[PDB]
Amino acid sequence: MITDSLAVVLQRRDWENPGVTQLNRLAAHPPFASWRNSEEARTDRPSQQLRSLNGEWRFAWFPAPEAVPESWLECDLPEADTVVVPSNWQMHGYDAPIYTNVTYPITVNPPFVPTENPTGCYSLTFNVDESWLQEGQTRIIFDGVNSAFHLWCNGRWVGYGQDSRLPSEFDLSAFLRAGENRLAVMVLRWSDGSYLEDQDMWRMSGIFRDVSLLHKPTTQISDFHVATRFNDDFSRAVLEAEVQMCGELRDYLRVTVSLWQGETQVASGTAPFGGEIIDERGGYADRVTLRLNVENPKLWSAEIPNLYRAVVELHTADGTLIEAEACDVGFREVRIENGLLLLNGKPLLIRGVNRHEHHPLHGQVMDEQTMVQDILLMKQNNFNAVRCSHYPNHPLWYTLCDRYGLYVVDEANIETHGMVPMNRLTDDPRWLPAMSERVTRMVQRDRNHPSVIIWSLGNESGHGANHDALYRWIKSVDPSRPVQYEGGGADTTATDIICPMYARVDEDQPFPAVPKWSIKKWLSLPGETRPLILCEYAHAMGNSLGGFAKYWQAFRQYPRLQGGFVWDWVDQSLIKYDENGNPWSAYGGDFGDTPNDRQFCMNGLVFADRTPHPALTEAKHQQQFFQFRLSGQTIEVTSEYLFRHSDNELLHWMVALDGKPLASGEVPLDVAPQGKQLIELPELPQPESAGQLWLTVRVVQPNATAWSEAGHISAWQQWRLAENLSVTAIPHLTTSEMDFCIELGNKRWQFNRQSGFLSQMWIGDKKQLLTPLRDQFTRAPLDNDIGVSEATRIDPNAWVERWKAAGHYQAEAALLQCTADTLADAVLITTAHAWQHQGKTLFISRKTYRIDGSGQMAITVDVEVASDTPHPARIGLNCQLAQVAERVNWLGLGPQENYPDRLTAACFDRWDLPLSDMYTPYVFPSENGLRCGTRELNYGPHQWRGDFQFNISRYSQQQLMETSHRHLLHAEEGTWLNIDGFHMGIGGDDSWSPSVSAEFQLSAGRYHYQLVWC
Amino acid sequence: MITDSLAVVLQRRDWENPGVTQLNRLAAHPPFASWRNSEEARTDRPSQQLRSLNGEWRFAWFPAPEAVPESWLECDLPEADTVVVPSNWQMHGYDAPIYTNVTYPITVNPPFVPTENPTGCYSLTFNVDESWLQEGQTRIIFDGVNSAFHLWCNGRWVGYGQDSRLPSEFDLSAFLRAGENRLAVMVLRWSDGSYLEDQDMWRMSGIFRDVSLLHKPTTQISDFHVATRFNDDFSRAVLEAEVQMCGELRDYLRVTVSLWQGETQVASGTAPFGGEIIDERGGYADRVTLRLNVENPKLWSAEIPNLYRAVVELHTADGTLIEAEACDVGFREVRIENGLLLLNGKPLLIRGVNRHEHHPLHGQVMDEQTMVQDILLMKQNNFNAVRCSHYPNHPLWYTLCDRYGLYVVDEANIETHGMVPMNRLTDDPRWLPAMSERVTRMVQRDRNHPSVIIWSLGNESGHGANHDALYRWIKSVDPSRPVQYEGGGADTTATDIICPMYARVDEDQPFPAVPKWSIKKWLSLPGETRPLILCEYAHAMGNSLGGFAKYWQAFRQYPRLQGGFVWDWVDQSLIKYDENGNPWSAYGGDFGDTPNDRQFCMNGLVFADRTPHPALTEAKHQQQFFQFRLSGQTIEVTSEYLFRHSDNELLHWMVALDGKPLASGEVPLDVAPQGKQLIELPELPQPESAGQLWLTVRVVQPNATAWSEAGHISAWQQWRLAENLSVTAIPHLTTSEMDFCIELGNKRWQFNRQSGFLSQMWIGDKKQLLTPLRDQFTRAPLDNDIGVSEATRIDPNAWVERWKAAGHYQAEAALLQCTADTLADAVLITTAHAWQHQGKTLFISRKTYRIDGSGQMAITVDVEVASDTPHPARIGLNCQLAQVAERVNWLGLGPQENYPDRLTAACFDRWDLPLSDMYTPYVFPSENGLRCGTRELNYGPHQWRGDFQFNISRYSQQQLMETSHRHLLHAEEGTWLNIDGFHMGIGGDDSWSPSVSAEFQLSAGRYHYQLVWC
Ligand SMILES: [Mg+2]
Ligand SMILES: [Mg+2]
Ligand SMILES: [Mg+2]
Ligand SMILES: [Mg+2]
Ligand code: NA
Ligand code: NA
Repeated sequence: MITDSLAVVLQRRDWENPGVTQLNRLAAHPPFASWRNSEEARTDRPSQQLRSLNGEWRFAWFPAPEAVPESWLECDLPEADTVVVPSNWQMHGYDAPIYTNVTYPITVNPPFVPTENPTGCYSLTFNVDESWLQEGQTRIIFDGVNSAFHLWCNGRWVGYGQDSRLPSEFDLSAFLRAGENRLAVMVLRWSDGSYLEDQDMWRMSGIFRDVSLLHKPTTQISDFHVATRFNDDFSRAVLEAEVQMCGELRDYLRVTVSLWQGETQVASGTAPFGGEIIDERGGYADRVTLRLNVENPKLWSAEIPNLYRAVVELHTADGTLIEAEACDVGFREVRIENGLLLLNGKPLLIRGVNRHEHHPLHGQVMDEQTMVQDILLMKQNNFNAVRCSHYPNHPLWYTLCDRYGLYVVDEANIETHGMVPMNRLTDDPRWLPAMSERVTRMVQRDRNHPSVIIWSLGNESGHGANHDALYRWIKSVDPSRPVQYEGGGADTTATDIICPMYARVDEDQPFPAVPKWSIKKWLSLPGETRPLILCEYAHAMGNSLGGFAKYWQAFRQYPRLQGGFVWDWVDQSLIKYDENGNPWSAYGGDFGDTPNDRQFCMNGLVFADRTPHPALTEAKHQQQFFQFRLSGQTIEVTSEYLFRHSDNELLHWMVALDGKPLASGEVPLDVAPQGKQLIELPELPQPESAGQLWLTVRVVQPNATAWSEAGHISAWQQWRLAENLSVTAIPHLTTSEMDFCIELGNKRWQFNRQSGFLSQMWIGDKKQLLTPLRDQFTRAPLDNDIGVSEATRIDPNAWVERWKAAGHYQAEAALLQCTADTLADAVLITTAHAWQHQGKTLFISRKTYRIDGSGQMAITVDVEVASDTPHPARIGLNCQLAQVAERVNWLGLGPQENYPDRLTAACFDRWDLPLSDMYTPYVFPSENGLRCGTRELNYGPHQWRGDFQFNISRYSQQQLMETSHRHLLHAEEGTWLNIDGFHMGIGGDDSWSPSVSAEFQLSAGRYHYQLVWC
Repeated sequence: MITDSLAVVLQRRDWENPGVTQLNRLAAHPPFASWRNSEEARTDRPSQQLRSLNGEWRFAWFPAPEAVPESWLECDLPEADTVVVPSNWQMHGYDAPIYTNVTYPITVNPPFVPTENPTGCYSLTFNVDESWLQEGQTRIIFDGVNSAFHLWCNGRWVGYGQDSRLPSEFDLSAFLRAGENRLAVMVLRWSDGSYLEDQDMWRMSGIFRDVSLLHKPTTQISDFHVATRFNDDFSRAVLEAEVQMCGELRDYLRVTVSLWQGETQVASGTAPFGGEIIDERGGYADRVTLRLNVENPKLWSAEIPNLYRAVVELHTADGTLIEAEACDVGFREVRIENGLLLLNGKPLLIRGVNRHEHHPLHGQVMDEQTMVQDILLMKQNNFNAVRCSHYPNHPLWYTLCDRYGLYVVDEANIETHGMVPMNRLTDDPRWLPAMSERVTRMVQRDRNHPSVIIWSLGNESGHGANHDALYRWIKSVDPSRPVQYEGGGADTTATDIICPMYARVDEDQPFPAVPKWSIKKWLSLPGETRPLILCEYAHAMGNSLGGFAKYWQAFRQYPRLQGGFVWDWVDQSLIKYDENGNPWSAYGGDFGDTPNDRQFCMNGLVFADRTPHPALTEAKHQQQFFQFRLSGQTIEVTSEYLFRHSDNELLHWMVALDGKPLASGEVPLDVAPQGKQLIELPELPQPESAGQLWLTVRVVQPNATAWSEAGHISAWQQWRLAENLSVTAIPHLTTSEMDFCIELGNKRWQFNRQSGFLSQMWIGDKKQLLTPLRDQFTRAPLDNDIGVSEATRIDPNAWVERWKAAGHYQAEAALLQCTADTLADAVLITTAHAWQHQGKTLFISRKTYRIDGSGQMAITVDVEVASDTPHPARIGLNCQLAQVAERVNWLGLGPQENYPDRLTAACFDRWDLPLSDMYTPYVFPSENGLRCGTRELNYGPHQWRGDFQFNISRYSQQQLMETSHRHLLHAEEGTWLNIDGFHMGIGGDDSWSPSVSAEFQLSAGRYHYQLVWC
């Protein structure tokens, strides 16, 4: 009783000792259920011997582990509340979540953690049936506790446990009691294991994964591994099943492994225990290996997730079953051959994304509904791979990826980004035991899953000798999967794959000790033979993914460039509530948390509620499995599928002139994997009306799959066909000292002769303008334009910082000229302005306005940009229209928001969306909603014609600049229109340095665009 | 006080937990002294800041850790005794030492150890001066504690500590007190670390290495590494010195590294702290690297141990010294290039031996006198390398090897030989932390020593993924040394060198999973490129080392065969005392210890008191650095030295006829390393007297070295020169029914006509025989003949077992014929015997005795051996002479004991030694003292002539067989003579299977020898 007390238990402080990562934990193993019936094991029916302890527990919060009363070990505290397990207590409000990227949330003084260490005290009272107590072993499983904990059962201390993302299991046979039992779990927010958990995410704590009780027989299956070997043509396979036992060996004991394809058994093997000779002392008496021969196995892949059911049965020689274990088995082979990663003999092209385990309401607790949602959304957008971002995932995730077909990179829970230098602990042999635990237990838990094709040693922990040791350990224990690791320059001896973070396609980034080469240059470096897959690329923070097409062009052109994982899937935003009780998305620093990294937690392709960003469609288009070439009248369709024939594919093609359909067709796609199919279009229309003929093809899946509905579009492409160039009652000008007035029927135009801008336009007696039409050279800065710069530190190389230093946001227009001339059939208004900042002219705009007798006002704009000023974000016009209309109609690229470096997915057509659809609700507001390549734009009574880019919304660029949260934005009086002749790219290679390519930068000195308003 | 008590401290049972190998231990580092004066640091003068705690401590022994009273933490027990530290308490008699080879001394149930765990309680009361307490850090160092311990200082628990062969250091600053202080050390014999310490040696426990107090400044040198890079010709070298600091960094802090050659400084470097960029977070602020350029460095080797003194000084910018550290630096390079291990660019030939840390009186406590004795004896016998057998050694050993010139293989303390299978724990990731500690701390402690050229991962622990991980870790941390490991077949991915245990030269041993190829066949295996050095070969148990010349012939013939380490240096025998108080050598089971492996602990080339075995001279001759070829009149001398010229070498040559010197000479040896020198002998004598001319050369060192005296013979060789064949009063026979009597003057011969043997010989009236002269076909079995077989289990393939099964020791002679004929000038006695066992004739011996008128009795022996009986151990005669003489004089190979497969070191000559010198006192008695190639033997009045092998002593073969200890042997009435025509080899490849080569086996069916007695 004295040694079970908190005074004795907490005196050693195992959470400040990296030599102690666990006390009384059982060995790691593949997931178990201890079925007592082979048919239930085979059918994956719920097991009576696995009992979930999830539900309502009792919880008390304490500032430090020394504030917890000794009475809590005996009975529940009066001040304790009832909470739901699994959960995070920051999501219940007991303290604040912390978002930090690189800097540790605590003082960096390893292995010591703050004395004020927030402590959660969990209690559960539960009942155990006496049959569990009479015979067998009863263990508790904690699937995840953040970050360290101590365990009591009926007042007796059981074990400690540290690692937060792997299951923790303790034997409870000697502690449980017939009838009512109590569990006491003391959870510490900080431990020595927090130094290895510096991943860029919200810092939360508690029992955030499922807690369960498992009953096993005394003689039990303790471990089993499945391996699949193949011949050269994959027509024959061998399933090797190694089974280990615990308890007393008996001669009558047998293990049978049966393989099942649906309800049909395909192979079976029975043997007594006792393996082959290992060394001079013999072999494993408590192990057995079964070799099941499979002829014409069905191969697992992301395209066809062919799964077998393997049932391992421990039974007596007479036949009585003791315990059954089951796992899903995929027949696939992963290997790197001649510098290429092959799956089933074919080179892989990774269409991957990094995924964190995040929920906007439950924090870091994962449920099956959200996992299935994520997987379906990924596969509907042509992703075939997922990287478990910097920790092992919820166990159900790997099973779901097996069943649905996603390749998985499983990562050890090891990140030390905030260490100086980054390898300070990973080059220290005193932390080798902790890292080795974090790697070995992950491999032991997840080595049977077919979706797992690559092991990862962790993320951003430098390069140390511990990494080399653990890489070699993984290669020895599991040779069937390659190992990757990015720290230390992404090409060290601890990686089988060059996996740079945000390396660019064509630009080298020569950092002093860890250079970031361009991916094409990296491949050809002297002595380099390995394949390159970017572990992180195309940073998706806010309005991002510019230059994605460049990455995918390089991916398809260079063999050893085998793809990458986009960073990342979902924004790690949380839900807060305002004074009115309404929910809003929150990022770093919105909870009062100690030094934070603000909005850098939201880098996802979908919002926290899994609503897609506009960049998701760009990723889908660039990652599509069908490539199209147009030669004259023939469409060539190339299949990028490696294994499957296009047996649920149908190509639809349309020809339109200006969004007016002229021809349409449909052919069934019959193309072999990596094959070609030539498609002859019928005699195509030859219209005589002016316009540009457009050919659009689409791949539509007529039927439903497990992850998609009927009619799912999986690929598309558009081309320009033959163009036909266009070959085809006087406005009255009134002059006053203050204005230029032009009248034509019910239409009036006002030009202020002091500002040199069109102040007002009348239709009848109704004003059309709330703000004058003026040149705009700036945008509300994007996250890529800001890039790590802040008001306190400031990065002078960021685009927003250079624009502010040059005075683009503070530039003042000076009227250089303003003259009106009445032509024979039109009124000509010629204006000139100079935008100057502190005696330096940045831009000159010379404009012409021509109002003809047909009511059309053609505007010609010529803009000069000083070569020594930083390149402007846009050359266009902006105004606030007085009218709010429900629908926005335009002819151009759409229907989603698209930008000059992110418009490949956009198709030219006629689009009609509501005004709300024209605004992208980025949680951090910025410039958004732009539509490029637009020839015609209609909003209410106004039509704009030409070749321009535009965005339309109820928010101004100034409001988007000055507002930090999207729930603090208010619709303004009218509609803000931003029509642009030229727009700068958005970047996306990274979000801490400028990443817009030079060809997407407005670097020409002179620009010209025309525009018609009618 | 409650948490410091034994009830709370011992409740966790950290000695049954392999997850806990230490509590509150400081980091491992190179040896420190914390000099406060640079000159004292340079001159290696004793440091005032390092205080030895060796002396008289207080000791109490307990059956289990739970028997220790709580009062012991406060004051010394009345029952406690005063003992000397360092020591082993088994050597003080508190419990018995255990000798076991493979089987664990405890029940194999990891990680659990017996409840009855013997416990030693050590106490020291000491004083600390207040200057130590005012400022700085005070730490205690335990150089070695077996096997685990807990530490208290003034009643407060400090730390646990497990690993037994590496230093354990604990900070005592917060525990010490001004004035008197008490230390309490509770030492446990068994822990979870005992499973990794299953080395074949005596099992002892206690504080067997030195205990010391170190005072360091608060700002201190925490770690430093020295590295030497070279150019292609080794004319230029760079000394890289990396220094780490602990405490608060200050800008005025400096580190200076100066290199000293004697009293002359050769290089120096000063720098502030702050290393180069390591990664994206920068570099080590608390580290600095100095690069000292050395032109024409003097290179360290075993032949010339050229040493530099490096002084590392932490000091302020103004100049004030804070702390100085010093280490001896050798400039050498070790690398494997094209399958050869090179030192300083030259291929190495390892003349190595395995050495255990053993003392016959102090157990496993090492002192400088015995270390120096061992090193001098090794270098005097042409050893140039030593393998630290299965654990890191006493720190002074590496320094002594640096100063004297021995190559060192440093081995981690990891052996699991008794596990089934052997890799049960080394393939378990739950033991990876313990093994990683045992490897990393050894490397960290010993990485600066120039004598250490090869790292070893341990011994006989199978092959697991932990070995691969730790091999990769060593390769990453210290690339300057290759790593070897023998477990798992000696050629796995965890070794840079193929290092088989007892692989043979020409015979393969194909074991099921771990085949032991012949070393020549191993090199050529498909895909094999690595060098081969036998980590253990030529087992030296008892009368052993037969076939050593075969190993060394292969070593010099095959390039990639680069030598090996003999097993082993010294017998691990202990000293017990009889009833009369006299000391005797004891082996396993002589202390009553639980199942033991008897005399298998004594496999040394020298006795426990470091007295050489006869096999040491054979090793010396086979390992000599000068090879000799004789062509006509010219001696060709080849130097096997790689670096040194023969500048202390002088060749002496002698020509003798029958031990009578005819010519002698002397030439100064002037031969370059790996060079040749032709030596023209003067016109050699051409004697006309019959006999065989013999040329003997010797290499004598005229001067003294650090390890040898003046006149040291280092190499020798003998050849046969021209031979001149020999070209050049009646005994009365009396016949009776019982005897044949021959008389010639005062000489009489008696032949029993019932046994058919010469019963008695008279000179005057004095009997010359105590036992009749009879054929002998057996020997007292050697350790190689016994080979693991015992009366309980019995190995049927052992030579002694086959001889006993065939009945060689129980064979009975049957008289086939006995007839005497008187020739014209002589008496002819013809006898025939058949030795039969259960109706099966094994040997037939037909003899002729011819006594001429000159008193000579020539004996002709013809022996037939049945082809289906096992080959006999010898074909000779044995008798017990009635006379004991002081001197044994013979002309033949000598003067040491030599056998047909161990006679290359023996030289033909005339030898005169006392009768005691003719007996080898092997601790386990056996056949010994044999001298081969003997043409003349004189013992008192008797002369024996012919070509024979003989051994002469006061012990009979039956007595040697029936006696198990050499102190239980008693001299018999007369002298036992064993003259043999033919003798079987002794073997030595291993001592658990038959190892005598077929050409050394008496496999011919018929044998003949002649003999003259006069
Ligand atoms: Mg810990
Ligand atoms: Mg990071
Ligand atoms: Mg332990
Ligand atoms: Mg052994
Ligand atoms: Na590629
Ligand atoms: Na050689």
